Amino acid sequence: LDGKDYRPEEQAAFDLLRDGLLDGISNRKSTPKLDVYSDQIVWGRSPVRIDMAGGWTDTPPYSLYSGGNVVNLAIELNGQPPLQVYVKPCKDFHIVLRSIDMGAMEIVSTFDELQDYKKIGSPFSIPKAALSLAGFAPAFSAVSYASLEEQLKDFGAGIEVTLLAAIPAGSGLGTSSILASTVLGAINDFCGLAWDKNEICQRTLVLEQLLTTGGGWQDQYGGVLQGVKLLQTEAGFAQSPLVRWLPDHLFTHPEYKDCHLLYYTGITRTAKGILAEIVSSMFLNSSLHLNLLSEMKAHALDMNEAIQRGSFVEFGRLVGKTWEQNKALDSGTNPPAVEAIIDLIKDYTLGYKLPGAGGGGYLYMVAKDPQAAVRIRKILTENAPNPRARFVEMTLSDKGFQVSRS
Amino acid sequence: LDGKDYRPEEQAAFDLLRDGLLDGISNRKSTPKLDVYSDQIVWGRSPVRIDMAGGWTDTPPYSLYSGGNVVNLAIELNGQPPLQVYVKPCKDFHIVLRSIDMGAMEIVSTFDELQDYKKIGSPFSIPKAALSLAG
Amino acid sequence: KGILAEIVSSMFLNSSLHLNLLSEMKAHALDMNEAIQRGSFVEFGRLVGKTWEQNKALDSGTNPPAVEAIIDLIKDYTLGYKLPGAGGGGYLYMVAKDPQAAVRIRKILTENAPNPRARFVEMTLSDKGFQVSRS
Amino acid sequence: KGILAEIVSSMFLNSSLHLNLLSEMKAHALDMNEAIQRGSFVEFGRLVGKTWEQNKALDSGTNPPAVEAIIDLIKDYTLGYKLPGAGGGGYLYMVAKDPQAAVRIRKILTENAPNPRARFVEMTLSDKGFQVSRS
Repeated sequence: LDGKDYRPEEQAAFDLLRDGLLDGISNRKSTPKLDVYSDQIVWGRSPVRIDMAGGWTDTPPYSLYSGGNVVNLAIELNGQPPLQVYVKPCKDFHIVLRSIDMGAMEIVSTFDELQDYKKIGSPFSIPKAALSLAGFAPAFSAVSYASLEEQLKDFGAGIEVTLLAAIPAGSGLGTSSILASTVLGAINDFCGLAWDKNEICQRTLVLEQLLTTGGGWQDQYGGVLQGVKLLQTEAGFAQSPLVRWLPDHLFTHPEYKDCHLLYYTGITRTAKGILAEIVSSMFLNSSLHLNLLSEMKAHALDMNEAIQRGSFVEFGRLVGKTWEQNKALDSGTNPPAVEAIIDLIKDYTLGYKLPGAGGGGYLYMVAKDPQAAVRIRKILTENAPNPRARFVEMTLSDKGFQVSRS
Repeated sequence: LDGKDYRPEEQAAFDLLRDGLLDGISNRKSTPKLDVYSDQIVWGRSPVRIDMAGGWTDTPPYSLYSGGNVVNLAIELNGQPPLQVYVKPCKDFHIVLRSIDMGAMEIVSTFDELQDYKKIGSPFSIPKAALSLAG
Repeated sequence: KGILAEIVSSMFLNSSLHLNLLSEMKAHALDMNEAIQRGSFVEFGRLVGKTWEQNKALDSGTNPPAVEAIIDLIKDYTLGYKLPGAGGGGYLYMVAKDPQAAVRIRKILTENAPNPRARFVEMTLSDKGFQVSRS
Repeated sequence: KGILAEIVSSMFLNSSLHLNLLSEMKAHALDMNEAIQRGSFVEFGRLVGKTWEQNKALDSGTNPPAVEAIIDLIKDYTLGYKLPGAGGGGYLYMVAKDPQAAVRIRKILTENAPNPRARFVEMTLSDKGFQVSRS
């Protein structure tokens, strides 16, 4: 702020931010995973959150510490859930990361460090951290990933792991985070180490630190679990329960006073390079941010009580409120083409939001009832770039985990 | 059967068997496929038959000609259907066949013939023929 | 399968009582569809076991006696079965009365369990089966 | 029920430790909803058996020992239960681990079967519940 070494000031803050989140978890372990066994294929899969309310009450700096609460949902695009991961043993001691919609391959055994790469943002980056199980142990070495695999699996793979996302990371749906978590669930099945959903997400957040994205963290509990989150509570250092539930049930038995909400991209994301800055600029330093943050939390409890009674009409109010509560608030980045899609309609009947990020991606919005379908006719009518302008639903459908079949 | 050139006899029968089935279809065409478009991913999927009855009444030689009948079913293992195929555009003018449970890759643009390979029975062999649109 | 499709294509209308048995496989298929077209589930099961007989004892007698040990027990509880498709490996299915069926699952649960595992797998009729191109 | 609603309305805030126990019934209800609001199904079962205790041993101690013979066996396999609503007749429900539950169905299937029959009846959550005026 004075003048001098902002980049080093950012570096000092960044390293301290990491060190702040470097605390701290069991173990980091040493475990020789075994399970698979050979012939199998382990396939995981996961639905995708949105956050109705309870917005950036996530994302350290929270309140600071403590906590937040988000209550979000965890839902599904038409089929498949998507975000689905395949992982297999092989013959050839080089851990291949293999992607689709981008992926040629990532031939890996070096580690080099491990894995941990914000180095080249081939989202193969995310499976790197998926090898951060610990990902160390006795008494192996760099060549002796030979030992790692070929006593672990033992199953002489150099494991080849093959994800799939359906949607780009310009979703504002936390898809990166969810994806990583799902991989970790597949590992937990895969060759061993026997974990929990929650501690899956714990260790996920732990590596999400070194993933160095701002930890949009609501999602990784959200989209894995089912239609609630709720209660981010402790947030130091950073402690993370947060659980309990809610009926949906007015997202199903369906309303049918519409019987819901659904999608418009016509807009790509910017993507996000200023947003998580304004988050982590700052902590309990500044400003009325901290203020507005606090009643986001309040409005989240508002939310859950509301639909915990079933006030669907007021559910819609609180949705539009959250929209207001971020659009006009932090962060005022929603780019006026979005507002043209808001413009028409705003009308017919009620409110909306951008989930998650904002500044691209896609909304959803609730109406009365079949005037809703006439809104589908409205976006059907105009405002249709080739980022298409759909009904996409959403489709609450959820548990979301894995198979290891057969 | 007499003695002599069973392998050539099998070869003659094999080529005649092919030539018998070489007949014959529209077109083989020329079509410039376009659709995709770019950003998309096309994912296919399929359930798996069994045949309750109506066994090898399939499989030329049938009766010979004609016909058979099988009536079988078309069913599904628990989920996914399985047998599911993803296919995508890219940047890099080499048709990659990519498999899973075996597949490293098959980098292809040669054709060489086309595709058509009973050459190495990497079941990438099957997508070769999948490029036989005509091809 | 390296002998099976040989015995198929050895031969055409050359030989033998194959051609004979082939013909009533077709007949038995029409038998099948009429049967379950009326809903004679019990007789559906008969015709399944018949098809098994109609290929096991018939072309092709390749079903390897470990399969027959899995047949051996049970054969019993209640009714028949087949290997779909190829035979000589892979996996069967079989129909019973009703929950004695689940006790058969307990039977294969009990023994006869190599690491090619010995499951309920279902099957699960569920079907259309095509593609998405989403979105 | 001719004594039960008496003990209810004998009395109001007159007497006794009734009023006491009543109050933590309310407390235990908030216990309940928070419990399954988190999904602690195992603890859901605990609180069910607690409510049973909280009325059986408590107001009202009317549950007639034949009921307790149906409790007797089982109590076991695995977890608790209650009589809904009144008590002193009618019918329970009870939760177990998992298919040991079905073996409990085998247990009540085995014995303890007067002609007020001894069933699985389910229950079956299914609900909105109103009217038609059709058409």
